[PDB]
Amino acid sequence: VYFDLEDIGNTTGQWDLYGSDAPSPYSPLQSKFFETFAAPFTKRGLLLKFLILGGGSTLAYFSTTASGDILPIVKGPQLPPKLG
Amino acid sequence: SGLTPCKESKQFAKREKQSIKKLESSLKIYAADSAPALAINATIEKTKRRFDNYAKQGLLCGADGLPHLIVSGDQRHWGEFITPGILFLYIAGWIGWVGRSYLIAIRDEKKPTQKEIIIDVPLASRLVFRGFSWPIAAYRELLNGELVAK
Amino acid sequence: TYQVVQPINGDPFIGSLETPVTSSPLVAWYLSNLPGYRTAVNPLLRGIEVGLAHGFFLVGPFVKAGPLRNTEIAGQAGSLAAAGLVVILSICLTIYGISSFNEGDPSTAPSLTLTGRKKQPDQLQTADGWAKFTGGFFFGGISGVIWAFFLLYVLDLPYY
Amino acid sequence: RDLKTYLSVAPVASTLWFAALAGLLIEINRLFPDALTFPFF
Amino acid sequence: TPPELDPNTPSPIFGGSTGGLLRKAQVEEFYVITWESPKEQIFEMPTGGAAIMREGPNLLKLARKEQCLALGTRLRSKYKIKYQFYRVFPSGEVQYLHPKDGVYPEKVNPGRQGVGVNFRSIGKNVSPIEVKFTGKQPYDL
Amino acid sequence: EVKIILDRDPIKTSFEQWAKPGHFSRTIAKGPDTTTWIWNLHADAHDFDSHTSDLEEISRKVFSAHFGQLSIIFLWLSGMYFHGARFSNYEAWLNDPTHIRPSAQVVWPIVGQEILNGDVGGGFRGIQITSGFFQIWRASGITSELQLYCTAIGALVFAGLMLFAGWFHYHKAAPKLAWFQDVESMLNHHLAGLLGLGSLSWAGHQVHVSLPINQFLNAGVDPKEIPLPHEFILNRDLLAQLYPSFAEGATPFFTLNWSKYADFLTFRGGLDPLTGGLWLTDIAHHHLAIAILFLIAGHMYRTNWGIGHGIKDILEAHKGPFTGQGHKGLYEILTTSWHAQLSINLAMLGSLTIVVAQHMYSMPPYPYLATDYATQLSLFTHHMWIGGFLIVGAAAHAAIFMVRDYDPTTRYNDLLDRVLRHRDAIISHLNWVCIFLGFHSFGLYIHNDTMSALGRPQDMFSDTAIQLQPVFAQWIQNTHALAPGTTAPGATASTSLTWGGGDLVAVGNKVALLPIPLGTADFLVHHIHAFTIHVTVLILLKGVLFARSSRLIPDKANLGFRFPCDGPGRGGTCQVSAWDHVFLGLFWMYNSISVVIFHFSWKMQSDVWGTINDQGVVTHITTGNFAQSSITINGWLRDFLWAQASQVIQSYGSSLSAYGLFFLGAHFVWAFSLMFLFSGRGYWQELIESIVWAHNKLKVAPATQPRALSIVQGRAVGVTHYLLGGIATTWAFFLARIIAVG
Amino acid sequence: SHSVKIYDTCIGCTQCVRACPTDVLEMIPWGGCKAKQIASAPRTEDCVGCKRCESACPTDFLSVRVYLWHETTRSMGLAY
Ligand code: CLA
Ligand code: CLA
Ligand code: CLA
Repeated sequence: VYFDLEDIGNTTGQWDLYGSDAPSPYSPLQSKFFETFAAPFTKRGLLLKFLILGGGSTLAYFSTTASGDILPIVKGPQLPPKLG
Repeated sequence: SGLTPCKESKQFAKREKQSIKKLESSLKIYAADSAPALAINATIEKTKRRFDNYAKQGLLCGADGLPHLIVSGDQRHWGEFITPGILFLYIAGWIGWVGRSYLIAIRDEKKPTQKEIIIDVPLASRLVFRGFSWPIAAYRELLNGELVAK
Repeated sequence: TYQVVQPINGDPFIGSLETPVTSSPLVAWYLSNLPGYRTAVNPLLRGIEVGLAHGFFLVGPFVKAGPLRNTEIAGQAGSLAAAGLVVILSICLTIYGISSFNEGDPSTAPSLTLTGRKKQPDQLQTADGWAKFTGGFFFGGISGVIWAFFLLYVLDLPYY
Repeated sequence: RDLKTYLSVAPVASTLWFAALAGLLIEINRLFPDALTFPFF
Repeated sequence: TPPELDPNTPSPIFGGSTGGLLRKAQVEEFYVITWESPKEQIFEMPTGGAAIMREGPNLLKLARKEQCLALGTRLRSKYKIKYQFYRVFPSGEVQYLHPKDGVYPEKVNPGRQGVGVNFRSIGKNVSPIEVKFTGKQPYDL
Repeated sequence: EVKIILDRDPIKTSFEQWAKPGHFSRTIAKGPDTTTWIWNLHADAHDFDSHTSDLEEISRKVFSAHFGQLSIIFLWLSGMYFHGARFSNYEAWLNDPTHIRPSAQVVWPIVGQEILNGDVGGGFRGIQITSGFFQIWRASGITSELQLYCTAIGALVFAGLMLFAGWFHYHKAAPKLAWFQDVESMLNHHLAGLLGLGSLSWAGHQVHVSLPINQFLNAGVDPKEIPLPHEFILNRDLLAQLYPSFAEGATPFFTLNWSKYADFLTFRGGLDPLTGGLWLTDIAHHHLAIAILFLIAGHMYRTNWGIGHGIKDILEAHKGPFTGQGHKGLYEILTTSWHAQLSINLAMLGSLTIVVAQHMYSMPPYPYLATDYATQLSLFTHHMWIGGFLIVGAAAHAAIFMVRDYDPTTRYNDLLDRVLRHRDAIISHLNWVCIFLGFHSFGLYIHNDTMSALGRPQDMFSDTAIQLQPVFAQWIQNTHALAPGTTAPGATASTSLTWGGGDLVAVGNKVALLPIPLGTADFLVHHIHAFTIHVTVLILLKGVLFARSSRLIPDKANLGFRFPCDGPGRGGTCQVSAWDHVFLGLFWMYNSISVVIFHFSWKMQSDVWGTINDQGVVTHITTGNFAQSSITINGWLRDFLWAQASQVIQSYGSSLSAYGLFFLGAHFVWAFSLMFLFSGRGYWQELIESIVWAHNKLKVAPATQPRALSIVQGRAVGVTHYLLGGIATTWAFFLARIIAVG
Repeated sequence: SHSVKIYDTCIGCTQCVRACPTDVLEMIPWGGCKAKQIASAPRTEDCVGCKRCESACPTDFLSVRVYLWHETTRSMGLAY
């Protein structure tokens, strides 16, 4: 509604609309369990490496397989034109 | 000229034969005294006349059974290309020469564009027959053929 | 004389407009309570919730529409794919953060409240917080997949 | 009406010209059909 | 001469539009155009649809400037009005843009000094090769 | 106020202005300096509000123009009836409609064209027509060539009257602006007078000429033996032996107690098992309801007797919390702007033509129309294009209104407002829906193609794998089946045979109609329709809403409705104009309609049309391959295009070789359009510079300086040939296919 | 931003200044023509490059030219 140079932020609608600002609704201890067990993945960089190397090799690992399609299998191959 | 004259081509004869049988087949449904029948019999007579002329005018034929044209300049086939062509260049030259006679007549005048969208038919009719002797454009070429400014 | 449709926050020269789907008390309450908007909570904390919900949910589509089941015994293995997608996603988030925010920098969210209550500094949106959020998103994502899968083993649900 | 003559000789001059040409060409063909060559020399 | 300054002046009556300011205004720049109206009148908004001018001084904030001139130009003709527009920035500094030199740009003013004028007019510029490798450009000369 | 007839005396009539090209415009009446002048002359010829600013003059121009249009339509109808009299086998077709091909154009024997006069039956040589006129004429009880000849004269006379009226109402007695604006009047008349009396009138010819004569034709009596229509009016005995209700006069109507008239009027519904067309007894009855309905409807609006409605009153009283004072001021806008009216009318008339096509195929109205697949495929496709074009035209004039007539200070609306005040919300959402529809319709196909090619048929979206059964349309379909007797007790048979279930109708050895199946194949194509339609809507609505202003161009309205751009600045602003949105929308309408008529052609041949013998065995034209092969793009390329295009590419030497010529001919002009669409006038103008040099050299350079086409015209030329080429190709392809196979 | 130049070929008609949508040009005193004025591009930072100026010049060859250069937010005509 307003317009003051004093407060441009407010002038140009920089409002944290749907922001809560409320205290944490999460039960403690639960938070602390998650705060100590998910801590290694919060460092960045290292998470990036853990996901690349980890995701890469984990993917490689499923290299091994059976009922994917590794079986041309006992089927008499055609010739099938002038031949070859 | 690896071809054989049409007069003595079997394939050329097979085409005339096959074509006439196709038109005659249609002849059956219409009975005799009839409009379509007369129309089809007229196409048949027009068909025979066509093939007859091609053979008559010594046109070679290809293994396909269709005439082919010689444009090399060979004297036996000027009818095939050269004779009609000269005829063309005469007319083309005529049209162009008359068209250029009009623009020059129009150029030094009032609003020149006015007579380019609305034709001066008296002037055009005056200039149309000048194309008859358009190859005396050559004698304009000895002097005022084309502009010197460019 | 009463119109329902009004300019945003009373300012007609700013982008948005106010409609029942934007500024309803139900919509406001619901959106203010999502984990994302709890500005005052640990980013890491907020994330895990998003991961858990999202993870859990992703198992369904992969398993049911997957090449492996569709009458093919592979079954619940799909869930494993879902566990793969939360890895891809985590990667993206980590990237978004790294690129966006710098270490030294401060938050970029908006400090003014809708009502002008300058009183509020906020969020993750900092290199430190975002890393926490993604890091928590992952943990939650994997755990979400696992528990859905865990339910799959026990079975009983009508769809699968 | 001078003016009517003026409507004419516009692009109606093209159609009157080409219609005459088309007619002439058609009659020639009706008279001399299927000509692939000039055989008079 | 010094430019006018502002600002606490009211803004026109409008209902809200989607063409309004965005994040760019918050973090890059935004513009303000101001004018004096003799009557309370209705005008077409560049961003939106229709707004009501308020009699007396009027203030409007628009993004992009061109929007400012488009509206302002409309203000000059249509109705007779005198307008001015400034560039806001986000810190709070403001910058007077138009007119900027007393008078409008169409009208020649003595205060003004030329910028970017080449006295060797024509397309007498040199071939690109001539400046090749010289940071220069042919027109810049 | 009181409504009356208002006119003015003579306002000039001379050939003087014929002699002056571009007289209507002050800019262009000075003559040409460049060749651009010529194109502008034809492009601004019908832009009346661009000629003058007086609303009275513009209104008088468009009024006589409509007379000119009607004159042509009457002259056009005069020819079709004439050709059905001199150059047709209608009398032959009238005896054996199920075997003889309808033809109404003979070709002169010059240059070899006589081959196009093929075996159409009845001992007649000509071109098979797909207009459908034979089935109209038989339905009207038209027996001889004399009657078609009389109608030819009648239409020609009317054509003269229409043409005379236009001159009379522009040059002699020109209606005043107040006269045109009496909309409460006009709607009353067009509702009651044109539509009510019009439908009433035709209900009469049917129950005196059509119904009596058609019964004779169906009994099997020779058409030449059947008494003339006027023998039914004079001697009521003839019209009493059949339809005995005529024994009484106005009773029972006058004494009410309706009716013993159930004899020649009924709610039977379905299809005549002998003619394959809708029961004439139902159609006559249908026009009876339509007459009265429109006669009733023609008394809503108040005129000169205080009873009725002020449209201005109705609108203003329709305002809600969500919309403001909206609807207020719409009456003044719609009575002041021609473009505003034309946009609504095009949108609605265009939409009507589309429902006509879908209604005439599924409920065959004329006798022996259903089993003439050549006509039905043509009629459906024809109306789809006509409707399709008119809708795009609505967008153009909606945009023109925004640019030219829109004024908030004078004629505010509030409803039109607000829309402009959140135009980004509408376009951004319509943007999203299209992307969702694209993926969820077309993406399913690409999925199907890839799975099939990888040899995974069970991983496809099909009836035999992952099914997408369109259950909502199926449930409805079933509901119309159980409609007669249950829901509508008065209805004896179903509304359409596509809802029949276990009912089939055949005429000759060919199938007229049967219940049309719906499966996953039908699901996919309909979302493709839903997809293509939205994108067309997106392009056109974006053009209208952002016609005046934009974050990119604050003052776009000043640049006009039809301008090339605003330069390469701001990254480039080509095709920002509303005109260019219509131009872009044209291609997408083409895209949408083309897949619609392909949806029709394949579905009918595959699941509906075909041969039936007297054992019940039905053999469809393409043999029911729609369900398993239309669900794949390769399937459309192979089993539809490649397979069915064989007739048109094997038509040389046949009577259908003209279609073979138009097939290639249309491919040509289509590709030709791409030269204009992929290039710019900058190149062409420079090329013309070198060519102009050569003419100057030989002193043959024209005063009218040659110029390359304008940026806009280059687009106009391009989309015109793209449309002509593409549409004409399918035309030649369709007709050759359906005439040879059908 | 874009580059815009003027040339002594200018006749002081002033049309471009009237044509510009972003107030880039203006007129300044000069003595090379009867109008005694010449265009100037003192604010090329606000130019968009639509060339409405060029489209309005009557000199045989444009006396005002716009050479599209490095792109900025201002030149890209972005309201966001
Ligand atoms: C017969 C005598 C006659 C004469 C001398 C005039 C003379 C005039 N008329 Mg009138 N007019 C007439 C009959 C006549 N008109 C009739 C019968 C109608 C009813 C349709 C009209 C309706 C009419 C309107 C609405 C207007 C005029 C106007 C004018 C003036 C403009 C001159 C002009 O360029 O016209 C045009 C010359 C032409 C040759 C146009 C031909 C258009 C025809 C109908 C095309 C037919 C369609 C065609 C078959 C499409 C197929 C194309 C395809 C084959 C390629 C001029 C004084 C205009 C005016 O007042 O100036 C501002 C004006 O607005 N006339
Ligand atoms: C009720 C129908 C209707 C009416 C009365 C109008 C009327 C008008 N239109 Mg609209 N329009 C319509 C439908 C209609 N239109 C539809 C359905 C579309 C979608 C395509 C459009 C799209 C459209 C655009 C984009 C524009 C108009 C414009 C105009 C105005 C001037 C047009 C002009 O001068 O004619 C001139 C006529 C020609 C130049 C004829 C050109 C020939 C066409 C392009 C090809 C025809 C080929 C033919 C079908 C088959 C090929 C035969 C060939 C081989 C000989 C005029 C008010 C213009 C305007 O600015 O409004 C003020 C404008 O730019 N219209
Ligand atoms: C065949 C060529 C073609 C294609 C594929 C498109 C596609 C599209 N058009 Mg364009 N259009 C075309 C020709 C084409 N058009 C031509 C010739 C013109 C000139 C008139 C236009 C004019 C035009 C306009 C004016 C508009 C469009 C719009 C659109 C979009 C509609 C929304 C949508 O469906 O989202 C879905 C996208 C698709 C269906 C594309 C296929 C996606 C594949 C099948 C799946 C993805 C593949 C894979 C998973 C990706 C990863 C691969 C990896 C290796 C990179 C869509 C992207 C509208 C728009 O912008 O959208 C709102 C818009 O307004 N078109």
